[PDB]
Amino acid sequence: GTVNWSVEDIVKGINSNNLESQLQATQAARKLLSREKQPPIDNIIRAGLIPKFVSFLGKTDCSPIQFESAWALTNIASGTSEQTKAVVDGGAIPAFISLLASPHAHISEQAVWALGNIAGDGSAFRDLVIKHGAIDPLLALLAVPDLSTLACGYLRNLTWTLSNLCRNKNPAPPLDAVEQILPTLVRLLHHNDPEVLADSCWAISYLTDGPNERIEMVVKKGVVPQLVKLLGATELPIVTPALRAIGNIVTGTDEQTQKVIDAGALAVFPSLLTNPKTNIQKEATWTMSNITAGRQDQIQQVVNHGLVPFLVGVLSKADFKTQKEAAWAITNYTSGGTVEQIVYLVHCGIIEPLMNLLSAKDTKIIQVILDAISNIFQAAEKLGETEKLSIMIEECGGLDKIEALQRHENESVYKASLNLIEKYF
Amino acid sequence: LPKRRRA
Amino acid sequence: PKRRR
Repeated sequence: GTVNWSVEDIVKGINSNNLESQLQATQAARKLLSREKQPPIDNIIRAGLIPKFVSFLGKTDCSPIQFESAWALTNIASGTSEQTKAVVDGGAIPAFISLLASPHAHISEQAVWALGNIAGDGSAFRDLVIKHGAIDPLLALLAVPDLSTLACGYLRNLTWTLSNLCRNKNPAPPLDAVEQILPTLVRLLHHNDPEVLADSCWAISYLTDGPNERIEMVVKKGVVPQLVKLLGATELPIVTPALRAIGNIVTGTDEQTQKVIDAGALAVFPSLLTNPKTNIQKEATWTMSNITAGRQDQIQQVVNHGLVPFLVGVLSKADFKTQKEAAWAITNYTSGGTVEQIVYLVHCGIIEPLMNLLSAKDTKIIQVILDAISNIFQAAEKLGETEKLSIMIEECGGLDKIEALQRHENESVYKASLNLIEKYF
Repeated sequence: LPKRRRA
Repeated sequence: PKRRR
């Protein structure tokens, strides 16, 4: 009946003076916009249909046309920024917010979805949706004693839309909006649906991606233990944002990092640092690098959890981007660590894989490794065991690499190399 | 993730 | 020496 209409026919129906003809044409547009391949979004926009769709959102008397026009506009808004803008420019934002209070669940859900796409476009539209007052009615839909009574698809859509209100920076979302949303986010983070958990973690990862004050707003809510639990989930779509959030948190103060350690996070890293998904190993190693940039007692916990051999492992064999994070973890470790801690690193076999990476065609990692070697020598001086270290470096082919780096096409590289040779070799 | 089309 | 994103 409404399958594969031309845009011309859709226009004719929508321009008819007949609400039922309008409904059928709107449904025809929804089906076009919902097809698997290449929905004709620009053709619909060019036909001038958005303002009509927007006016149909207000037809309380005809719930089906509210639904079809909400779905059509959702799909237009799912496109490029320019396509999303066309929807906003038609006055869709307050019209969708009004539909949040609809007695028809499928309609309120579609309005949730549409606002998710609008907010998802970026900071400006996110903040505009917030200024039109979306947060109160969105949160009201979740004000039930038990989230399990809500339809699953419905809850997933709400969680996703709330995550887009938390998303993006320059600027970050308004502080008052974040405070308003957080208690519901905390509740969603404890829900048992894998998709809700994933999107809740994404939201938290967005909120902790910023300065220490933003991190603190989240940590103060007491979510770190739950994040660490999710860090151990079997589902990769949960582990990914949980790990990102944890990694963000440890970029904060030492006290914020300590909450992550206190919550048991380090016990998960044997698995994360050997995870078959390269992006998990990379993010886990980056996270370690920010833990080893912490206090000596925090470095000590890394030691106690047996994580130094795992860092040696990643340095020895991993995707290059991961090996680079490992190099950072080592340099941070060697900068902040005690002599005994630094010695331990050598006993775990750090020297040979460090030296092997000096043959890398990346100027930054070389500088990073050179700094580590310097820091390790410094601890060796305090023990009068410089020569023993020099031999280790010589035996594994390290001296050949450092000596060659004196003739390197970079000032900082050459200087650090020549200094090492003309002081220990 | 940031935008979703309803199929 | 923390490094953000």
